[PDB]
Amino acid sequence: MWPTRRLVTIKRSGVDGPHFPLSLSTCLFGRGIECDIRIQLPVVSKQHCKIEIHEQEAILHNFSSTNPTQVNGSVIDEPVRLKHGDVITIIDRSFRYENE
Repeated sequence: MWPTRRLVTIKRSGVDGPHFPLSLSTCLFGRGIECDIRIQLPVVSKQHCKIEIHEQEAILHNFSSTNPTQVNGSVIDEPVRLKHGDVITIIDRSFRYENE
């Protein structure tokens, strides 16, 4: 009853940071408080990226053009499908998508 799809935000290069439980089927990234994944960095956009949770999959929805979100060290031109254990990286922060 606990699929527990957690989004772990790596604090810095080398260690695990605070976790982010998913209460909403839609995850949004950015400075704006409206973002499920609040980020405190002027460079990051209000609606920088978005993870849309599906029956069994998490889907990224990048809006930023100049500074696009990144996955596994790969630039994201448009929304893409994510695999369990995939790593998402923005301008200076990283997020982990784990589906237990």
